[PDB]
Amino acid sequence: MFEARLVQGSILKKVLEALKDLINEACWDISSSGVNLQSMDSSHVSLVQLTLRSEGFDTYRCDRNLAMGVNLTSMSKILKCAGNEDIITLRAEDNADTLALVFEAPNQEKVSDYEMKLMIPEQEYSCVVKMPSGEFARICRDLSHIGDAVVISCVKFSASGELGNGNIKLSQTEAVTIEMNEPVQLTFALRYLNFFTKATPLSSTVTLSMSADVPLVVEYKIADMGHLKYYLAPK
Amino acid sequence: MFEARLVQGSILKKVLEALKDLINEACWDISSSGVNLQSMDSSHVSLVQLTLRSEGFDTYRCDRNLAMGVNLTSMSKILKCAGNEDIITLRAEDNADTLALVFEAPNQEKVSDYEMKLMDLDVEQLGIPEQEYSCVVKMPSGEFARICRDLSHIGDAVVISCAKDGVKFSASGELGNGNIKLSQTSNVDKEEEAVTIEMNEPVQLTFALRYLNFFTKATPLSSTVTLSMSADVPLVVEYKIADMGHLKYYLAPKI
Amino acid sequence: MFEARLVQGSILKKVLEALKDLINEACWDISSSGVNLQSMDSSHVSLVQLTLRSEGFDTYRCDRNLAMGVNLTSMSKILKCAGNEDIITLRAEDNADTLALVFEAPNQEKVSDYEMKLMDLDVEQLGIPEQEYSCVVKMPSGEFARICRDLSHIGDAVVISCAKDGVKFSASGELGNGNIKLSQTSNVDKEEEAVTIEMNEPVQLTFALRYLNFFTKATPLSSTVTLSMSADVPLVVEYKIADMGHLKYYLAP
Amino acid sequence: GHPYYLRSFLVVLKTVLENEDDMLLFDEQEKGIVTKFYQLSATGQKLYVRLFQRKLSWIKMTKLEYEEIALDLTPVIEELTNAGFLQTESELQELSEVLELLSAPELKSLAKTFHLVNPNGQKQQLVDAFLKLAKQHSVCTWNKPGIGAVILKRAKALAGQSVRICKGPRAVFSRILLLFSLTDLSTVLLVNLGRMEFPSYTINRKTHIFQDRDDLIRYAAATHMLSDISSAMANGNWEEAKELAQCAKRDWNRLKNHPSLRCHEDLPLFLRCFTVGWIYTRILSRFVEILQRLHMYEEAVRELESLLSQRIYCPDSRGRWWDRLALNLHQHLKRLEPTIKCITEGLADPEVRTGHRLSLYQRAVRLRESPSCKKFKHLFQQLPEMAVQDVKHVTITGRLCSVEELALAHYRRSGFDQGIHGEGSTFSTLYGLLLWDIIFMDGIPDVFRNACQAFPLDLCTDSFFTSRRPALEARLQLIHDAPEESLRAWVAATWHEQEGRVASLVSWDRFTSLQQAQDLVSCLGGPVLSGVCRHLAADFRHCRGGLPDLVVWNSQSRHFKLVEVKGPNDRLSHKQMIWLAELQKLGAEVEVCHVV
DNA sequence: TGCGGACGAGAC
DNA sequence: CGACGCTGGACACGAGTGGCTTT
DNA sequence: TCTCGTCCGCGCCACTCGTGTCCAGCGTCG
Ligand SMILES: [Ca+2]
Repeated sequence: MFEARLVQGSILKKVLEALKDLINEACWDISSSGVNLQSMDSSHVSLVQLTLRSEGFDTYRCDRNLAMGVNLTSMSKILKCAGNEDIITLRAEDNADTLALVFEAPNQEKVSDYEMKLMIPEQEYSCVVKMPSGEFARICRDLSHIGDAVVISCVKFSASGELGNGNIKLSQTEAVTIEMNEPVQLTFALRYLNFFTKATPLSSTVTLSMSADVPLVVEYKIADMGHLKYYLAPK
Repeated sequence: MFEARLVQGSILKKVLEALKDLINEACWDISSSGVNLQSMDSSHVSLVQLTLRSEGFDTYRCDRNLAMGVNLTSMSKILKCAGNEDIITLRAEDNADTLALVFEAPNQEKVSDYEMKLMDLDVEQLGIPEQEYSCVVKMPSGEFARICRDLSHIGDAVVISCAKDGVKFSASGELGNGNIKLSQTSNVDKEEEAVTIEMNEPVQLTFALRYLNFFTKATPLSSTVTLSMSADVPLVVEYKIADMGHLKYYLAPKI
Repeated sequence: MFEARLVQGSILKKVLEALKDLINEACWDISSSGVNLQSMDSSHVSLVQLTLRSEGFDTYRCDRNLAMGVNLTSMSKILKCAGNEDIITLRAEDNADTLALVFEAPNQEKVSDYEMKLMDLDVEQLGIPEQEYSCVVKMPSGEFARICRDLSHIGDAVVISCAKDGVKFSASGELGNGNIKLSQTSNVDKEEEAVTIEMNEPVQLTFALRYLNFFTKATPLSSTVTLSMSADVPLVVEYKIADMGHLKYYLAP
Repeated sequence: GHPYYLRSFLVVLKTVLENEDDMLLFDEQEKGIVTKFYQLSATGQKLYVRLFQRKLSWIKMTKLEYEEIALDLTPVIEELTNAGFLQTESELQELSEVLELLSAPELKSLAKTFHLVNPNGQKQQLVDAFLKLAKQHSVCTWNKPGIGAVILKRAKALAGQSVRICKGPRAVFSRILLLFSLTDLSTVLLVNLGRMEFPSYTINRKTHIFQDRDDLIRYAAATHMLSDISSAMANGNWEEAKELAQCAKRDWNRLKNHPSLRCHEDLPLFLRCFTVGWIYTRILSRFVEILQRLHMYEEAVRELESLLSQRIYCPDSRGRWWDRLALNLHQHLKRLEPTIKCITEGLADPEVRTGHRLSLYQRAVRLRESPSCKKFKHLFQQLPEMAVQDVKHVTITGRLCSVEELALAHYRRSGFDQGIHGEGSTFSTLYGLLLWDIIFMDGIPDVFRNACQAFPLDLCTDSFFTSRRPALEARLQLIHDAPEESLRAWVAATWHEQEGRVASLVSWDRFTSLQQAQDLVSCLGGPVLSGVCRHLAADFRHCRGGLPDLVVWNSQSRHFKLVEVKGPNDRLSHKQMIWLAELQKLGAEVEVCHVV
């Protein structure tokens, strides 16, 4: 038996919209701590780590931990059948082959149920930039529109392409701040970087963490109670 | 040779947004009481009955009844020409197969005239003899449309069951299973959000879901939609129109 | 050694994306003083020109002109990042190697920079002198965009039929014929929605509709548009840019 | 003149119509159809033959382009329709055919019109869904017009004009082609048949392969179903092949009691190979192949055992089945004593010869030395010993030319200038050149039926050395002791008298010139040519293949080395081993060139 | 049936 | 005005049919 | 690892069409 009632169903909708194409199949590990997802991306250079505690859920009961392997396409399509304010309930018995999503609007005149078929060392980063997700999303999108690879420098994004080159210099003072502990100049791909930007509504600002030969980390923080981190292998 | 003028012309455009997907072409019966469509879908599973009474149409005069079959997609393309506020009037010649639609601007400064080929085809008759339906449900059109879309996200069939507790849609597919439950609320204010249901017989019956999606294209016509069914009768989905007409979709059982 | 600055960087973006398809691999022949370009369409049937006053911009670098060999698709790709409210500076690197476009936000905390290698440029320099046009009508550009769109939906050739009282767009196609009559606004406001008419003699001539769509794609740049119609000569469609520039299209039937 | 396809069709038709015994089985209506075909314009015949070679299905008039016949072929289509050979789209009253006629975009548009479940999908699934929708949904829906009729009308209107060859005349002409192909449209015969000049002989017919129209129709159905099975094997749909073969076996079992078959068993073997029972036995052999492919080894064994008791149908292949019953009894299934019994019966069987006799024998020793069969001390009981003497092996290193070309270059460096590589065609061609007068001799009945027969029917059958035994023995003894000048004269006379005449044996492109043939004949000598010609005359079917590839020789030294080249991933088949041993016995010098 | 690729088992 | 969701056009494949020698 | 036995796939070329995949224009709702 297991229940998880979340009033802000739009949060779940957008977090599973972010992982729509990053991973094909993944499992929703659940314990007394909460819902954790450590997923190996379809591409072999990236990793996904979503963490949510058990405090924000209105109800939570995990007698036995369940992997909850769900095809993200199917469950994302099911979640698309819920409104922004639709309260979303995740349910799965310890011996249940199907996962239930109960959508109940706050006005309570409507209730629906769906059933779907169930089937990195820690290291402090030398530099980290906390800047709005919109800014980095626009930079990555435009620099992928100009080229295929972008190098980040201590901030500067420089994209190299067959047609030409681009170089953008940022400033610090929705704010942008850098620890400027070390200088870096490291290249990265754009397709996975572009995929890592569908989580713009998922959080306000992203903290891009980089250092000397440490994998790139993007972080989108839920307003509370959880967060999400995408790891990308540097080129 | 008949003339039909209408002020809130977008209403007519909304009608063309609903029939276009369902019926490629239809017979446009003309009468003094009102203009009827009385056509059915190509695949012989669903019927669409459109009635626009002459009372709503200001300056309505028709010499004789006309068939004037119309290519629905072509008429929708012509009606896309106007805006959401232009007044629209249609003129039909005594015998020439050229329907002329002219739209005037809300401020009466932009006038647009167009003509159509107005192809002639057969005019069949579908009785749909009045059967007393049960478990009549009156609900907002938007909720019904989004419920239909959500269920079409899963499978290719739907089942509808009405009981004293409320109405229940359901759809099971290979990907998964789902269902929608709606309960009567009986709003005091009745801001077109009431889901009040009259109960006479606890029936349950099955339909296809693509045709429900094609029926949902009539949602902009009015906020309220009436769904009625019984043990064996076809499902009836009625949208009122500006207190002057109606658009009804009848769907046969899935089995 | 060429420098141009514009606080309202949006207008250049709209100007460039307007021409992103009607001319490809076009030419840039901006003189030493004054900005101007002209190019024949890819179908060799119509012509597009634009003139922006040098003093209209903020600053200028005292030097000679260069080919400024520019390609729109590349430019658009580069300029797509530029915002619709930021300051835009165009800088020219010597030896005709690259052109740099620097976009800075008014907040001056998310500044940027850009540049791109250019391409071999051939000068066509049609330079057709202007001739007097008989019928002229000034009307909102959104109205023209809507008219062009629905006529393209319903027809293939657009008829002007310039007249003193008003205008009458006419066309036909396999789904019948369509006519739209616009009357004189005659309102005290004389806003951009208002249409003005100046006639000497009516002129009737049919024009292609696909390139009409390609040219009306420049609708968001200007609030209004002036159409000049005369017999046996290409139609003139003209857009105003803050009274600081003129974007013209010659449409030969 | 007529094009090549029309030329071949008229030659086939004329040859079949000349066959008085083969003309009688055709019904008066079928003869009327054939004589209606001759009452056509040249463009009409050209278009009909062009459509005949295509598939049997509806074809759009848009996809009918033929610049050689006419720019506008509509009058020709109308003439054919009036004649009765082509049925236009007015007769397209079947939904399953009109749906298949429509292209994929058109079918997708039709599915979108009818609100199908998957408008964007495969064509086959679209046709299946359309059939399913046509089966119901319109019987009671608020007149009672079938929705299938509406779908058919819409599809017919969408597809436009479309023609298809009629069933009747197509079947009649297919049976005419089959009657022609009894004595041997195939592509090799579709083109050049009008220009190929067949050899000369006297047509002599005494017996009827088929007795009546029903027998010929049954044989045509059997061979058409065999062709369907063969196409299933070629395309890899082995389950469809298994189902078709099961249906064929049930048909054969139903037909085994037909008294007409009691006449077919009295036909000579070379003529008995053109009966319904022979085709059904061949179908059963293909069924055995299917079972072996799909791993019902026990059922394949049972089928082979049933076949091996039918000494009347396909006795020449009795070796192929005995060998596979041994392999399907020892390797795939681990029976050992029944395998030994099968080996003994196969070796004692007179119809097992050359490679398929060696293979069994090899299996025999593989069971006479293996420890698993030590208790079975009978395989040594009689086991008629056959031994093939080993031949010399020479290794070659090298690596863009073919392997055989590399070996030819090697032997060119070793003092053997002249060298050719045609495998069997070098010895088969030489045998044909030497014995053209006896292979195509007169006096043998029921072996020359048509005029377009490239070889007597006795070939690929032991009876070739039974009917013509005196002349063959006289010639093979005369060649044995004959001077090189006489052999040169014989080969030159045969080449000059019959130049360009097609034959199943002689390949005129094997020798670049007559001088090369003369030199090869002189170098091979008398005994070698006599031996190879005798081994090809006796049981030609089992001695046709497995011959050495290259014949390399030097003119001055008169030294030759029949070389069998095996690539790095090749092996000596049993037929090749038998042929190499036989050539070793004849005094010819033979060795195996292994190229790495 | 006749060719060429490949893999699988007994003996190293 | 813009980012998201939806949808049709363009595109490298592999499969199937057809023509192969009026020269 | 080496050797022998056994199985699997083969008309030929070009022309068009089915097919799953990918990219750019379009209506919209906060
Ligand atoms: Ca060989």
